[PDB]
Amino acid sequence: GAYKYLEELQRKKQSDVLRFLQRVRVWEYRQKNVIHRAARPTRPDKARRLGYKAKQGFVIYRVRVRRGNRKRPVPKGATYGKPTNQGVNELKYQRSLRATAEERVGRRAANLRVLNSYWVNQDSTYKYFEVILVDPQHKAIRRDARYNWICDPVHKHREARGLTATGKKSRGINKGHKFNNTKAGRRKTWKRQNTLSLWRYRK
Amino acid sequence: TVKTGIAIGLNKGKKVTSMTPAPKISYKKGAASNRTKFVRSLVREIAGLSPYERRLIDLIRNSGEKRARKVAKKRLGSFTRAKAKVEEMNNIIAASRRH
Amino acid sequence: VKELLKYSNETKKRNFLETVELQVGLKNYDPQRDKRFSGSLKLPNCPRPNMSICIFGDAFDVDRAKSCGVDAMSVDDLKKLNKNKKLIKKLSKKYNAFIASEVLIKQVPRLLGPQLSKAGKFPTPVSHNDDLYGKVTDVRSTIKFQLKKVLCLAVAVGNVEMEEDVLVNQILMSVNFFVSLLKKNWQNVGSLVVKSSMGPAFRL
Amino acid sequence: VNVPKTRKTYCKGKTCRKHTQHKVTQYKAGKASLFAQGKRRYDRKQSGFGGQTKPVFHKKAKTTKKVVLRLECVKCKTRAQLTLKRCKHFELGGEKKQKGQALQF
RNA sequence: UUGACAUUGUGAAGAGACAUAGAGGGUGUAGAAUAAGUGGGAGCUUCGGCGCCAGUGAAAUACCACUACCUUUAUAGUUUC
Repeated sequence: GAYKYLEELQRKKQSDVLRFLQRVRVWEYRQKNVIHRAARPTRPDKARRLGYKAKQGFVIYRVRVRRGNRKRPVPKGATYGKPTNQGVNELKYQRSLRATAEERVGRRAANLRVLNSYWVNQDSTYKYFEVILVDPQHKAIRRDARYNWICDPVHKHREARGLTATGKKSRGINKGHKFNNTKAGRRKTWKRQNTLSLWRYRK
Repeated sequence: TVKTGIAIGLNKGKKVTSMTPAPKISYKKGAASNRTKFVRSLVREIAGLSPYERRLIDLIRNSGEKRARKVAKKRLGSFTRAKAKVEEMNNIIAASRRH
Repeated sequence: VKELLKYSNETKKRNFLETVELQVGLKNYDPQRDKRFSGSLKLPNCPRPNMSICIFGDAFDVDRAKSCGVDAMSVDDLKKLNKNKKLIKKLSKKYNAFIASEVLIKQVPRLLGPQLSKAGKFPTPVSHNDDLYGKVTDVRSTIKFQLKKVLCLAVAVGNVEMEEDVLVNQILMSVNFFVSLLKKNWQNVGSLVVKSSMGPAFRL
Repeated sequence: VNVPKTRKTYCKGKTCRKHTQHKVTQYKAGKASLFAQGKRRYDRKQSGFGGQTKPVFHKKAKTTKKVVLRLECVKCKTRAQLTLKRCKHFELGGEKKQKGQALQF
C-alpha cells in the first residue's frame, strides 16, 4: 500500500524535497486563474480520505483566496459609534479562508456540490486550496448508495451553511464543556434560554 | 484500589465486588504497528531534516540539552513536546554519526 | 551488552606482550563542575584483589600497634619520625588511626603529593586493624574525580580469568551511580573507554 | 520630625507576648508586580478597542503621605506595622534636639 | 512612516565550531630531564636503549590511553557580518 507513504511524506513539509515542490507549485498555481479546474488531485491520499473515489463525477477545483485580516468598510475609517467599535485594521472575519474557497467554488460550479476541502499551498499573498466537489445529478452518483446522500436537496450548498469540514469547526460545533455557547447551534441555544416559557398553570 | 467503605479518607467509596472487564480495543489507538514503524523510518531517512531540527542538532553538540529544551519549547508548543523532540535528536545524532 | 567486547573478560589476554601483572583500567565519563564536594566521593570494597604490592606505614599507638604482627605489611611507631619527613619514599599507601591526630601535621610536605598520605577522601585513618587488613592487602580501586571530566580507576588484572572478574565490574557500576549527586547528567553510563595498560581500548 | 531607630514595644510572636526591642524602618510601596488578579484583568480589559476603560486619577490635593513604620523584633524577628500622622520632613535618624544651647544666631 | 518575521532562493569574501587525523606546541623550584593532569605499573624489545629502584618535587618516566591545551581544514554542512 502506498497512500501511507504519501501520507507520511506530506506530513514532512519543510524538508528539502517538499519545499522544492511547494515552491514550483506555488509558482505554477499563481500563474493560473483564481479558481480553476484541477485535472487530477495533487494529493491523492488527502483527497482520498475526504471522500474522493476516482470515477466519473468527482471533480477537484483549485482555488486562491486572498490572505489576511478583513479591513472593514465604512469609508475613511469612521464607524460612527462608540470607541468600543472604532476599529478597522485589526478585525479578523470569523469564517476561515478554507471556508471562503469552498463558498466561492460553490457559487461558480452551482450544479455541483462541495464535499470537503484541503490545503495545498501558501505564500504571503494567497492561500491555495483544493475543493473536492461532487456532481449530484450524474447517474454514477445517483446510484451507488455510499454517495447518493448528496443528491437529496437538503445538501444544496453545504459550503454556505457551514456544513462542510471547516464549517463545523467555524461554527464551534463539537461536544464538550468548552462549547456551551455553540453546541447545538449558537442561535438556537441562545433563543432557547432567552425565551420566557410560560405554562397554563403558571408554576 | 479497594474502597475503604466509609464516606471519606484515603480511598473514598463503597466496598463493591469488582469485575475489571475485557479491554476496549482503543486505549490502544496510538501504538505504532510494524507497518507504521517501517514507513516512518523510511520517510525519515528520505526526507531529511527540517531546518529547526538542523539547528537543534547544532545546539545539542554545541550548547547542550538545557538550551535545546529552551529552543524546542519556543519552536514548538508544549514543553512535553520539547522533551521528546530533543530525545529524537539525541537518537538521530547518537545512532548515526558515531558509527 | 558488555558480553560482546571483553570489558573485564577473557578476550583481551594475548594482546599485551608483557608477561607481568598488567591491570585493567576503566574510565567513567560524566560532565561535572569544578567544585570539590560534588561527584562520586567514595572508595568501596573491591571483592577480588587488584594484585598490587603495597606496604603500610602503620604509625599507631598503645591500643592498636599489636594487631600488625599477624596480618599486615610493616610495623611502625610514632617514635620513628625522622625518616618519613626527609628521605624515605618506600611505600604505596599508609594506614593510620584516630588515637594520634597530632602527628599528621608533620608528614604533609612529602607524602600528600604522590598519594602516600590521607587528606579527606580515602579510608586511610581507620581504627580497626584486625578486620580491615583483609581488605587492603587485596588491593582496592582508585575513585578520584579530576578537574573537568574523567574518572580513571582500576578493576582487576587482565590475566585473571572471567570467573573471579564477573561480579567486580558490576559492583563498581553501582558506586559511581548511586552515591551520585544531582550535579550529574542523564545516562551516567555515557562513555566507558576501557584499556588495561598495553593493548587497544575496548568500549561499550 | 524624628524617631529613634529602636523602640522597645509590645511584640506578639506566640513566644514573646511582651515588650522587646524593635528596629524601625520606613515603609516602601513595593514592586508593583504583574500576575496579581487585578492587573491580569485590567490588562485583559485594556486589550483591543475601546481605549482607556478603568478611570485614571487627576485631582490629587494631599501634599503628604501618612508615614508607616516597620517594627521588627530582635528575638523572634517578627514584624509589626505602625503609623504616624501626616508630616512633610520625615527622618528616622538621630541628632536629638539639644537642651537649648548657644544657638549661634 | 519605521522595525521584526513570512513571501525568500543561488554563488563569491571575513570569524565563531562542530562530523572527520594528526603533525606538533604548552620552560615557576627540585628532580638524567619541557612530568598541561590522571590510571596501570616492574618490565619490554633479537639486541641496543630506557625503565623498576635511587633521588627529587605539589606532581616519577620505559610501555599503552582519556580529558585537555594553542596551532594545522587537506576532506562535510551550518551560522552574524
